[PDB]
Parts: sequence; C-alpha cells; structure tokens
Amino acid sequence: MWFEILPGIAVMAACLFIPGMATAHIHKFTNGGKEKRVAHFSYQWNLMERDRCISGVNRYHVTKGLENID
Amino acid sequence: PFFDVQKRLGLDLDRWMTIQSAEQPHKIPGRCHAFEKEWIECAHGIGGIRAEKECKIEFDDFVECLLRQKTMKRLSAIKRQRDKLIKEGKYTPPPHHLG
Amino acid sequence: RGEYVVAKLDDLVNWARRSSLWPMTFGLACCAVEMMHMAAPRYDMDRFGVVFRASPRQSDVMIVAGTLTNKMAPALRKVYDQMPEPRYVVSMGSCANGGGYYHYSYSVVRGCDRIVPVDIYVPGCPPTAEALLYGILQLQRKIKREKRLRIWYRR
Amino acid sequence: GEFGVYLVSDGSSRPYRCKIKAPGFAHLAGLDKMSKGHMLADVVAIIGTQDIVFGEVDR
Amino acid sequence: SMMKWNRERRRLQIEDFEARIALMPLFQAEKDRRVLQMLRENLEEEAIIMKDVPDWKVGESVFHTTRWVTPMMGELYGLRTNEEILSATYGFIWYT
Amino acid sequence: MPLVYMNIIMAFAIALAGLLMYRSHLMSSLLCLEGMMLSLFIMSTLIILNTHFTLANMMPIILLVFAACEAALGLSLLVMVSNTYGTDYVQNLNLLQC
Amino acid sequence: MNIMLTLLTNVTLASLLVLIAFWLPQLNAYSEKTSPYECGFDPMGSARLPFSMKFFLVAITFLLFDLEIALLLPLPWASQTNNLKTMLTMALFLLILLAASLAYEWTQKGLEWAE
Amino acid sequence: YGFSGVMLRGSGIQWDLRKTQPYDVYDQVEFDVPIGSRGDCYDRYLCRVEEMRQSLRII
Amino acid sequence: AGRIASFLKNAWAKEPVLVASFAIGGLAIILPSLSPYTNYAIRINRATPYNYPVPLRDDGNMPDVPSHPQDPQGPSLEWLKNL
Amino acid sequence: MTMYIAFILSTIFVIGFVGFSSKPSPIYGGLGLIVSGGVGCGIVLNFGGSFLGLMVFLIYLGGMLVVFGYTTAMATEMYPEVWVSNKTVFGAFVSGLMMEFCMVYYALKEEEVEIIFKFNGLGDWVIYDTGDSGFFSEEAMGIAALYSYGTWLVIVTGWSLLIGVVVIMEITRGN
Amino acid sequence: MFMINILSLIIPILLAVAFLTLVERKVLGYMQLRKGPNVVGPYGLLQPIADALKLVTKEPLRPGTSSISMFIIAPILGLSLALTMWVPLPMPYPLINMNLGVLFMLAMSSLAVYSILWSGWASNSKYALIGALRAVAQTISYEVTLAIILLSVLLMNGSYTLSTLITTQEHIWMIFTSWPLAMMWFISTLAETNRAPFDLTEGESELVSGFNVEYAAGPFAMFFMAEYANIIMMNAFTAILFLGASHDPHTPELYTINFVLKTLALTITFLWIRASYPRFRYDQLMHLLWKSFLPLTLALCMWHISLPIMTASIPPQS
Amino acid sequence: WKPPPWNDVDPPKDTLVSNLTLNFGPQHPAAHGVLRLVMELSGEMV
Amino acid sequence: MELVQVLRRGLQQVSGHGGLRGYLRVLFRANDVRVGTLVGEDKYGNKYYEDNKQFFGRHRWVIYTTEMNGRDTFWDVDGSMVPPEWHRWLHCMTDDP
Ligand SMILES: COC1=C(OC)C(=O)C(C/C=C(\C)CC/C=C(\C)CC/C=C(\C)CC/C=C(\C)CC/C=C(/C)CC/C=C(/C)CC/C=C(\C)CC/C=C(\C)CC/C=C(\C)CCC=C(C)C)=C(C)C1=O
Ligand code: SF4
Repeated sequence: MWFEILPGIAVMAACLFIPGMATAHIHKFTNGGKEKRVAHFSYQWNLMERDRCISGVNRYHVTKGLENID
Repeated sequence: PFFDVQKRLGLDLDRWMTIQSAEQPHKIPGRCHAFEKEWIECAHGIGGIRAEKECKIEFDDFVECLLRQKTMKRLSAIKRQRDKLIKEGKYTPPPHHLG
Repeated sequence: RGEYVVAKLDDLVNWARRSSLWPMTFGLACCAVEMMHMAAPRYDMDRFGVVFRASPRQSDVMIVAGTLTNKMAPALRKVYDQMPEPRYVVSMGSCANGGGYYHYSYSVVRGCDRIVPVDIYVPGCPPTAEALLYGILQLQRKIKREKRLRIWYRR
Repeated sequence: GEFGVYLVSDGSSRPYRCKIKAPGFAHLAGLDKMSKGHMLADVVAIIGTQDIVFGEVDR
Repeated sequence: SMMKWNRERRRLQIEDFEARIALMPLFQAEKDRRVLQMLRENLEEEAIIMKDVPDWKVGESVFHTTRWVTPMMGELYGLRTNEEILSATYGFIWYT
Repeated sequence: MPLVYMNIIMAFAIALAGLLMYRSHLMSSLLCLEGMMLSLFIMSTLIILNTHFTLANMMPIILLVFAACEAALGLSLLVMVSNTYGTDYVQNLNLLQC
Repeated sequence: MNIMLTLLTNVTLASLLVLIAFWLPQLNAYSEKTSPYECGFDPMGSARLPFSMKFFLVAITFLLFDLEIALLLPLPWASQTNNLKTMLTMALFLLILLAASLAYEWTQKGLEWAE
Repeated sequence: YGFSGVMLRGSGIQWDLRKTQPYDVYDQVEFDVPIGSRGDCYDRYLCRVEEMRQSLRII
Repeated sequence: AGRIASFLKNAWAKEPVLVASFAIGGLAIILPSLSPYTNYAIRINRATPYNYPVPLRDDGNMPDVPSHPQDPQGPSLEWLKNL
Repeated sequence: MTMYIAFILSTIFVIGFVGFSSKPSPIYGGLGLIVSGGVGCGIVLNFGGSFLGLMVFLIYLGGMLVVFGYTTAMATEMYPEVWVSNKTVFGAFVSGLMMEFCMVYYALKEEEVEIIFKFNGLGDWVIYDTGDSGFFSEEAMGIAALYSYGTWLVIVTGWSLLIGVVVIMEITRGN
Repeated sequence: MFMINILSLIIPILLAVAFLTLVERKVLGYMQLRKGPNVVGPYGLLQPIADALKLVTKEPLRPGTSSISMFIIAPILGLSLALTMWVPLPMPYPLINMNLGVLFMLAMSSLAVYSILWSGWASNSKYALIGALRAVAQTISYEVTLAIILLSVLLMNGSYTLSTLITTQEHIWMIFTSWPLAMMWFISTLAETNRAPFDLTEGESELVSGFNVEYAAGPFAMFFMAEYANIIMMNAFTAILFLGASHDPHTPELYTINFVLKTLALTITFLWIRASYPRFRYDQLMHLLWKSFLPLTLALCMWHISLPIMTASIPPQS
Repeated sequence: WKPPPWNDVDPPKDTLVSNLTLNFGPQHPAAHGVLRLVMELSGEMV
Repeated sequence: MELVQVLRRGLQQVSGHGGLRGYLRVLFRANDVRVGTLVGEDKYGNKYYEDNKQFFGRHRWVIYTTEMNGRDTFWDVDGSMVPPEWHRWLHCMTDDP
C-alpha cells in the first residue's frame, strides 16, 4: 500500500536527475556539442592550448582538419 | 657525515636526495639540473675551501637559476620604466603585445 | 491591492503553521498514554503533519497531559518559556484542565491555565485518542483563523 | 511486581488509612546500586528495565 | 574479471602513450619556435623601451655561461596582456 | 629572492614570537608550535615545487609526520600537568624553581 | 576560476538563508526564553567547566593513526614503479607496524576507556 | 532491597504471588514462571516476553 | 594438532575478526613471492612508456638498435598483447 | 584581482597566524589555525601542487579536532576568552595585524624590501617555469617514490611512529 | 552558464533534500504499520514545503549564554560544505573534474565535523557539549577506517579521480571485488553522516536533541539541510564507488538514470536500517571499530596492496 | 624556598575534581517527563 | 496478471467518484479515493458509505457536507458534524443505519 510512497521518490528522482543531465548538456552546449576535454595532465592542457591557438577564433572546441592545411 | 658509515658499508641511505642532479624518478630533470651538475663537477675533490674561490661563477649561475633576480630585477625595472613612460604617452605597446 | 496580498501571505503562513504543528514530548500521567495511542498506528499523528519532538526550542504546541503538581509547575512554566514564539498549549485531561480527581489536594495545581496560557482544553479522564486528535484539529483551525498580517496592515 | 495495599478501617463507611505498597518505589530506591560504573546510556537502559512508572511511585 | 580488464587498460594506455610519443616532436618544434619568437618580440620591445635609460644594454645575459637557460615564464610573458599571463601561468592548475 | 617567501617567512617569525611568549595556557603555545610547523611545510613545499626537485616532495610529508608526533607528545604532557594540577596554566607550574 | 566561484556560491547562499531566517520571523525575546535548557529546571551552572574524556589516550593515538595514512595514500601512484619488490616490502612494513602499534595498545589497556 | 516481581524472577529467586500465595482462582490456571539467569537487563527483558506468552496461555 | 588446533578453534570461536584479519595478512604477505605473475607486473610497469625513447647517434656498430620503429630488431611486447 | 591570488591568500595565512598566535582561548586559536591551514592549502594548490595541500588539509583538521577535544576537556576555564575580551589578547592581535599591514604596505609599493632578505615583490606569476610534465604530475611521482627510493625514510618514520605510540602510552600511564 | 550549472547543482539538491524528509517519514511510518504524512495535498507532497516555510518564519531565539559568532558560523559552515562536496561527483560528467576528488571529499567531510564542534561548544549547554564530544570520538574513529577503506578500494582504480571509477567498473561492479570492505564502508557512511544506529551525537532518547538542542527555526533547519545533503551525497559516493553503472558517451542520461536509481536504493537502505535497530552505546561504536573494523580493514589493505602485483593487474594512472 | 622533599615527590595536592551534575529529569523523553534524576557523573561514567 | 487488474481498478477509483473532477475532489477533501456503497445521507448533506471488505475500523466512513448551518465546510471539517442518529452507526456501535 506503499505506492503512496512512490511519488516521494519519483519527484526526488527528478530532482537527482536535474543536475546530471544539465551539466552534461551544458558541457555539450558550451563546447560545441562534443564532450568537455579534460586536462588531467600537462600534455592534455598543451593540446587544448594549441587547439585554441590554431582555431584562430580563440575557442578550443572549434576544430580544423584537412581543410585548414594546404 | 661525522661517522660516515654509508661509505664504509657502501650503502645508500640519504645520498639519493642530497642533490637535484641525482637519478630522479622517471628521469624527470630538475629545474636547474645543468647548473647544479656544472657546479658539482667543477668543485669535486678540489676541496670545500678552494670551491668558493675557484668554482665561483658556476655557483653564482646556479644560485641565480634557483632564485633568479639578476634576471627578475631586470624584469621589474623593465616593467617599472614601461609603466612609467607609457603613462604620459612616450610609448605605446605593439599590437602583438596585447592581442 | 495590499489587503489581498497580505491576506494571501496570512493564508500561506497560517497554513504552514497549522500543517507542521510540532508537539512536545511532555507526557506527565495516564493522559500521556492516550497521547501515545494517537501516535500509535491507529490514529498516527504523523499523517496530520504533527511529529513529536523534544527540546522545546524546536516545538510549537505543548500538550500538558497529566496532573500538574506544585513540585513540577516551575519546571513546566520554565519549559514553556523556552519555546520560541508562536507557541500553543493544549491541555489534556481533567487534571491538567482544572484539577481532575485531585482538585482538592495539597500539592496539585488547580488547572494548568494558572501557570501557562492554555489554548485548547481537551476534556477526558483520560480523553480518548480520537478526542485528543479532535482537540489538535481544533487548534489547527484556530491557527487557520489567525489574522497577523491583516492586523499589521491595519496597525 | 508485588503491588499491595495496607488498608486500615475504623468501622465507618470510609477508610481510615490506605497505604499503597508500590514495587516501583522499591525498584527506584535501588537504581543507584544498579548503576555503578555504568555510563549514562546504561542508566537509560536501567530506568527502563524497571518499567518505572511515577504515578504508582508518587502515590 | 578485474585482472583481465586492468590488463586490457594497460594495453590501451601503452597505445595512447606511444601515440603521444609519435606526436611529441612536432609539439617540441612548435614550442621552441614559439618561445624563440616571444623572446625576439620582447627583445625588440626592450630595445625601444630601454633607450633613454642611463645604461641598459639590451639582450644582455645574466648567467655568465653561454649555454641556454629555459626562460622563466615571467621573462616570456612580462609585456603580454593580463589574459595571456593568467592563462599561461594559472592555466592548467585552474582548468577543472 | 621572491615575494611569497616573504609572507611565509614573516608568518613563521610571528609564530616563533608567539611560541616564545606565554600568557595563560599550555594548549595555545602548542597551537603556536603547530603553526610554526605549518609555515615550515608551506615554505618547503613552495621551494621544492618551484625547483622541480621531484625526489624531494616527500620531505614535507615527513615534516608533517614528525609534526603530529611532537604535537601528540606535547598534549600528553599537558594531560599529565592537568592530572597533577587540575588545570593547564603555566604560571602555577613553579614547583621546580627551588 | 571554477572552484572558488563554487565555494563563494555556497557560502553566500548559506549566509543569505541565515539572514532571512534571522531577520524575517519577527522575534520577541525575553530573558527566560533564552535561558539555558536543562531538562526543565534551572541548570546547576557550568557548561564550560572541564569535561573529562576517558578516551584521551584513544583520541590522541587517533592523531598518529590518521597521520600514518598520509604515508599510506601515495600507494595508487607507488604501485606503478619499476621496483615492485621494494614497494611491496615497504607498504607491508607500514601496515605491519600499524598492526603492531594497534596490538600494543590493545594489549596494554590502550583502546579500553578509562573509568 | 525490597525488590519484587520480575527483579526477583529475573535473578534466580523463584517467587511469584500467582503461585506461592494464589488469589482469586489463580490456583486453577496452569502457567510457568520465567525464572531469570544472570539478573541483567537482557535476562529481565526475556523474562517479560516469556511472561507475555504465559499470560497468553492463562487467557 | 592438539594444543595448536585447539587454540585455532577457540580463536575462531571467540574472536573470528582477529582470525580473519591475521589469515588475510599472512596470505597477503607470503603469496606475492610465490606467485609467478609478480615479475610480469614489473615488466608491464617497464613496458609503459612515459618519456620519449630518445634516439641515439648511429655511429655504425650497434646492430640491435632499430633504425625505424617498424624494424624487427629491438625489444618487443607481444607477450603483453597476448597476456 | 586574479593577478595576485597567491598574495591575498598569503595575507589571509598571516592573519590566521596572528589569530592563534595572540594566545586566545584554545578553541579560537584552533579556528585561526584552521583558516590559516585552509588558505595555505590554497596557496600550495595555486603553486602547482595538489596532493600536498589536501594532505595539509586532512592532517591538520585531524590534529586540530583532537586539540579541540582536549581543550574543552582539560584546557578550559569557566570564562573562555575572546580576541576582544582581554586587553592582552587584544594587544597581541592589534600588534600582529598592524604589523603585517605595514609590512605588506612597505612590500607592494616599493617591491624591493631588504628586510632580513632582499624581497623583490613584482609578482608570483613571474617565478613560474615553462615546463612540460607529460602524462605524469611531478608531485605525484615525487611522493610516490617514497616506497621505491626512500626506503630508509620509510624505516625511520615507521619506527618513530611506533615508538611514538609507545611513549604516548608510557607518559599517560600515571603510575 | 557555469553559473547555470552551479545553480542546477544546488536548487535540485535542496529540493531532493526536502523530499528526503517526506520519503523518510513515509518509508519509516510504513515500516511501523503507520501511513506517514498524508494530509497536505496528495500523498504529503507538500510537507517539505510546509515545514520549510515554518522553520524560516518561526522565531530563531539566541541563548543568553551563547557565543553569537560561532553559533552563527556553524550552520553556514555545515550547509556550505554539504553543498560543496556535491561538485566533484562524476554524475555522467563531473562539474569539477578534479585530479584528487577522493582526497578533496575526504577533506571536506573531515571539515564538516567542525560545524558540529563549534555549534555544540558555542551553545553553552551540558547536553550540547556532551554531544560535541561524542561527535569528536565517533568521527575520529570512523575517519581512520574511512581513509583506509578508500585507499584499499581505489587501489584498483589507479588514481583518485572519480570519473575513472566508471572506467574501472566497465564490465563488473566493484562490489564483486571488494564486498568485505564495502560492508565496512557502508557502516562508515552510516556513522560519518551521524545517522542510525550511530546517531549518538543527537541521541534523542538520552541527549534530548544533542547539538541541535539550542538550535531553533532557521539554523536548525539549516543543520538538517547539511545532514540530509550529506546522507544523499554519501549514498551517491557509495553508488559511484562500488555499484558502477553503464555509461554511453552519446547518451549520458542513461548513466544519470542508473546512478540516481542506485543512490535512491542506497538511501532507502539507510532509512531501512534506521527503522530496524536499537541504538549503539558510545564506547561500543568505538570498540566496534578499534577492535573489529580496524584490524580487518588493515588486513584487507595489505591484501589489496598485494593483489594487483600477484596477478599482474596494476591499473593505469592515466 | 623550603628544600625539595627527601623522596623528591611533592605531596599529592588537594582534590581538583569538577564532575558534571545535570538534570536528567523533566521533559526528557527517557525520564518519562516526571522524574528529576540528578546524577553526579564524570563525563559519561556515572 | 494481478498487476494488470491492480492497474485497472485504479481507473474504477476515478470512475466511481464522478470522473476525474470528483476524483480530485475526494482526494483533496477526504484524502482517500476508495469507493463504497452509499449507505445513506443526512439532512445536512454528509454522505455515509460502507464497505464491509475493509478491515474493522475503515469499513464505514463519511464524506462531510460542503455547507452546514451557515458555515463553509468544503475545506475544514470535524468530527462534530455527525448527526446524533448516525453517530451510532459510524462509530461501529450498531449495525443498524
Ligand atoms: C513509562 O511512562 C512514560 C510516561 O509516563 C507518564 C511518559 O510520560 C513518557 C513521555 C511521553 C512521550 C515521550 C510521548 C510519546 C511520544 C512518542 C511515542 C513519539 C512519537 C513520534 C512520532 C510519531 C514521530 C517520529 C518521527 C519520525 C518517524 C521521523 C522524523 C523525521 C523528520 C525529518 C521530521 C521532519 C523535520 C524536519 C526538520 C524536516 C523539514 C524541513 C525541510 C523539508 C526543509 C526544506 C527546505 C527547503 C526546501 C529550502 C529550499 C530552498 C531553496 C530552493 C533556495 C534557498 C535559497 C535562498 C537564497 C533563499 C514516557 C516516554 C514514558 O515512558
Ligand atoms: S485527567 Fe484523569 S486521566 Fe488525565 S491525568 Fe488526571 S486523573 Fe489521569
């Protein structure tokens, strides 16, 4: 007769749902759809900085491949 | 050491950490490895009293590399003079120096 | 209009106060046993928003359940003083109401009202847990009829 | 426990002296002997193992 | 199960590290060119800025030796803008 | 000889001054001692992180290691002065003067 | 950039909630209301006199025990070295010495609380 | 100490007024007195539960 | 057996947590020497490259050093791929 | 501004030092050391070190909790003192705060103070080194070498800790 | 929109904490054959809002013997740290991808005791000081095993970053590898959150209300905020550590749903054990650990130290 | 400055005990609300 | 199988109470959605239901009238709104309505 208990979790589940999606979506929105690149070590940060430099528009997520080179 | 038991037994207990040029983990170099190596190789066996007079500029370069203000004083006065003279319009920074 | 806004604020605040009445664990005598039986599964204070809580600092309503004697009256008055406002006193049982069986004794306060301002008088010896629940609901309606911000608006 | 009454009449229609022997009185009299070295939580356990009721104790 | 998965992860890490190794020389070349270019820019700026100074012979070395020293990050970005120094120094430490 | 070093050295100086001056209690002096230890840790960590002396990063850990040991021994001493004295103040600790 | 912005958000949200909690409810305070709570009757009078704690030995050795975990925690990075024999011997040395310390305390009353 | 009831039954003392000095018609019903063993709180609690069961038998 | 078995059984009866902790500790102490995979672990830690394999000047003689990463001569870690 | 960061955190470090060096009630001194240790961990974090700062955090919070637990037990009084209650603690706090105020005043304008040591205070960003740590944090490999290189340190530290427990036992024996 | 993320990690967490009270008073009540809150709207879905409104409009008295400053700074400390320790959790993608998330959360959990400490001491009460000292002993005892168990479990992770746990439990839950430690860990999560059967800091039966005894209205509601946010965060950390879940890089919502369900189940077990046990007696919960948890966890620490080496299964650090 | 004792031990000082004495009494849920248990206790051991 | 029937009778719950509007009416007023045979009604408007299948205590119940004696009782109700004749039947003091 505990189904009356179930709404309490339900809305609460929604509560615990809200951050986990939002951050992910934010990480996709602010970084051009792709996952936020994580720099756990200096090499990754150097790669990110070189990406920011090459992009020309000063955003690391903007990526250039074969079209950029001759 | 007072009673250097380490050389007598040929056992390493603290000599690995004494200097920055020793074998660091994963061969990570020190910030001033070259200067320390040059200074140490300079005054080895020569004597700890002859080291000050003979191996002087090596130790001076090493201590600079450690602390760096015959270079940072240079920078401080450079920045001071720049901010001074820019105030009343003698100099303007080039575009690559602000974006 | 300002009257409508303060009215709605009154309804909200009064609803909160009446829907989260936190009582105190101040059972004194046999009237406490019914005070437990309405906390028992059958009547279950909890569904009405009322949950027992000691440490008067975090309680609103005091159900004086049991005989209030001379040796205890200073403690009851002091403990009522600890309660931060708003505070309400529900008097359970004839003993806590006007004296009950031992109304003519030498060491019984002839009514809890002589020590604290009692808000709801619940009669019985002991009152049936249904009757005490009815008294609590009557106190709930009392809080519902409060007009604090209205009086402030007509200061 | 052993709940008792010492009822003393006088031949009239009302009692002359009704003393109430209460197990709770004697049990609470021995609370201190029980709680020796025991902590406060043990005292909480002990005043419960007597099923102490002060309606009967205070008469 | 953990043994097998950890061994596979070790193989994957070895592959990633060898990819980084294959790519490192280009990064080294680009980095040395960038630091040399920045030092050149700072020297040209210092030439103009240190002109009416009593005696500030520019391009002077501090260490008596001639072997190159890994330039301190202050003397690589001293005249650069605020965002440049903030991102260069407190860049990896602040990227969370 | 850079700036942050000045602040940590100055903090150690005030902690040394605070240790060398007692007012009432024994806990306060011990706290000032562990503050001296804190300043030492921060200074040494700054030095070795700056110099990339990778093999020497264990040195602040060993510092803290013996730090906690001395703090423990000092507060046990305070336990005994409280057991034989009721309190911890130092001005009443005078039985050895003669 | 991110971490102190976070910390600031939490502390200002908390300080705000405190402010609304402490300025809105229209408090009415008198002396007996703020009187200390001592299960009804007036307190004997203390609340700052020395309060004996019999686990003082246990409390202080917690400091050494928690201190050792500083030595212990570099293990996830220590396992990935080329000298696993020495690393294993030293890690087991730390753990064995902690076991010996705990056993010495256990046998020599130690962990048992004072009376 | 004047203890009675469970605190006697809980400490080995074989005493119960329902059996030793029967009153009303307690000399007819059949029940067992849960004599305790150690005299602690746990023994008295077990005694109380067993008294509940024996009273169920008497009911 | 006898005294030793009785002591083990009584310890299992009275304080099983201590028995379990001591057994786990002794196992974790003495097994790693016996197990043959330990050496493998070391080799894996040696296999993982963190720094660049800085090339050495080919002044001729040395045959073992490869002249190209794809060249067969030189250390190989097929064992790790299989294992 | 975010230019200095380390400077401001060092000032909070010194202020926390003044707080507990003024001999207040030991609980208040513990709080002052707590804020000082937190901001010191912040400084160590901002100086390219993560493990060391969090280690200071954890270890010092453990130690200061035990200091509190002893303070309200042994080293307490019927009238605990505040940084403003007594004139002596107020004087110590005033001396420390005005002192550090005038030290940082003489520091951040001239930026060439000689006091004890020559202190050219341009900026802490300057002294940073342009380097590459690859795929390993230098501090992590540094304190991870304790079990591989510093075996002697392992032995001496373990022996010291065990005998520290022994002495904590013997001192507190009380006959 | 980093501000957007920060607000999205606070308001939903506070709402979840609010509804935690309702689900507790319902699950507990249904354990005890009762019905729990049922009157306010449908199924009591308004009780958290109702008592939230009361606690912030009820008079927040300040005791005459209090120490004002710490009496106020303690609730702020508690709530701020309870909210802050949610930021490094690897809910699909952690908000703050720290390299030392485990150590950071240990540090803030150890700091959270100082809120209890200062609130208890500043209140100037016998019961409050008693509860503060019980908190001292409880949290030190359980913190030792917290640190050791975290080290032992993360030895298979390869580092202290929370995100890699998802990579670690790619094919199997970590509980199948360290189920003994997990048990101990769970108990520690029960005690560090100061919950049953170790909720002796409050001790409603013997300490009236413990360190909340002089805390009324807003500050009391705030300490309750800290306690329940810590409950949910601890259950989330336990779910992240042992009961890993599948994570599709393209649809993080799947991992969000699985993680949230696991946290909900762990919290429900928290309320379950809260309504099925008597309460420990101070020294026992110490003698439980210093004599039964500590030796076992030391032995398991040595076992998990040796285990990757004997099987050539040392996890990578990157 | 009287000379130190021959046994080099200062005589044991007077009693300095300040054991707590709280009202485990009315309004307490365990004390049934109508008890006043005045307990002279040292810390937790009564 | 019983899952489907259980989901189904939850729709008889809304069907019995005059559709969805009456369903929320009884849910928000009497806090229950259970249906029962209309045993009777009094002159004041209270409706009196019984369901012998329910366990002893909830086999009989009231939905109180919206209005009694010049007082809105749509939201606030009490146990004194029971007429004396029916107070016997409601409190299980008799089986004769
Ligand atoms: C032998 O003789 C005896 C006697 O003989 C005479 C006696 O007398 C007595 C004494 C008698 C008694 C003790 C009486 C009997 C008592 C009982 C039987 C006890 C019965 C108890 C119960 C039925 C209840 C038990 C409680 C339970 C099961 C659970 C309690 C738990 C809870 C969580 C309760 C709820 C409390 C709280 C604080 C939660 C609410 C708070 C919130 C939801 C806050 C939410 C806030 C927000 C959402 C804020 C949001 C903010 C946001 C979004 C932003 C903010 C930011 C801004 C900037 C503003 C005894 C014992 C006796 O033995
Ligand atoms: S009114 Fe009756 S039941 Fe209540 S305390 Fe008095 S005698 Fe007992």
